[PDB]
Amino acid sequence: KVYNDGYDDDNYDYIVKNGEKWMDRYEIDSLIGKGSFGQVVKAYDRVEQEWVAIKIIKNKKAFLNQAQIEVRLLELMNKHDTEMKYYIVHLKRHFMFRNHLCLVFEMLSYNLYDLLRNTNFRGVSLNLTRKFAQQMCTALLFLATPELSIIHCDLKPENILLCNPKRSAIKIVDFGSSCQLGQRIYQYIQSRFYRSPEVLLGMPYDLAIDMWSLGCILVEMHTGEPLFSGANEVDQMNKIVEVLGIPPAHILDQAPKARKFFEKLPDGTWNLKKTEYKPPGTRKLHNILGVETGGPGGRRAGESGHTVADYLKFKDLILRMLDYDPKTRIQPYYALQHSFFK
Ligand SMILES: CC(=O)/N=c1/[nH]c2ccc(C#N)cc2s1
Repeated sequence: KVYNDGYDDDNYDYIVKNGEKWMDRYEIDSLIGKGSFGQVVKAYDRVEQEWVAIKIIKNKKAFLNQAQIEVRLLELMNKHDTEMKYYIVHLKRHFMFRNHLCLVFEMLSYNLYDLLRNTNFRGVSLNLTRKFAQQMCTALLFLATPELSIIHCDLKPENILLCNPKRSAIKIVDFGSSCQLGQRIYQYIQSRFYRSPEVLLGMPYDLAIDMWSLGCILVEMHTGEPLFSGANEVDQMNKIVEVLGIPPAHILDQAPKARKFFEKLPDGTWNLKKTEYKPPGTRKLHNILGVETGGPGGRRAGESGHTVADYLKFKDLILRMLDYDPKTRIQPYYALQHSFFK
């Protein structure tokens, strides 16, 4: 009948209520998020005199244990002095309240998915995309700090938020699915649209999977539509092949899941299995971006900073972010050194 003395519901969530006062400090405003982990509420901190985002975890061992990993990752990031850490959302403090673990975060603004939505999925300029690009590449340089070596593992537009409605400052949220580099435990990771080929193929993976996702995201922000919108993994991989062609043979010769998407012919070469799709490597990024044709759908023709040279610098960077070889894929340091950010 009742759960946690009438404070919880069926799904172990805390029943949030407008204007509730927690610990004579936090004044609860309204619900602003929901997921497996639980809920995210907007609250006014009366001590610090500032709005905060309180992530209320479910009263369940499984979720609690996951939140404790996240706290440990966020606190470990807060230990470092570097100025790159401010592209990661800031854990202010955490506490237990009515058997729920509550993480207090700074109050950020709209996520980049709502930004796509606000454009009716037509995208944002190459100028704004440069600014997001440069900030994200710095955030990934930060996670790549040797002592951190953190893979965020679920990079997507909705997991990137603006600090302010009126600014192009962004921060990465949701480190729930994140872990530090190590021996492979998990194989079903990343949101499918932004899932890297090594994961799809089930090969060993490292921090390079976040860069693949970054490149998918940067093309989405500018064109307005996902670059690879697979309905399932077979569809996801075919859609990648459309743009980048067949993965090299030495890669497919290693992959546990090669034969889920491909077939090794008697000559030794690898080809797609049938299920539709353009032949391998004929949906050129050159044309998806509209390099020489005034951008995506010709909507950027005549707009400052959207010249043919500018598009060729954007294109080149993205192709280095979508390298099939994670060994050869562009690292965050060399990315910040790219002609596109001049
Ligand atoms: C939804 C909104 O307007 N602002 C938000 N800001 C934040 C900040 C951190 C988290 C987490 N975890 C969630 C949100 S939602």
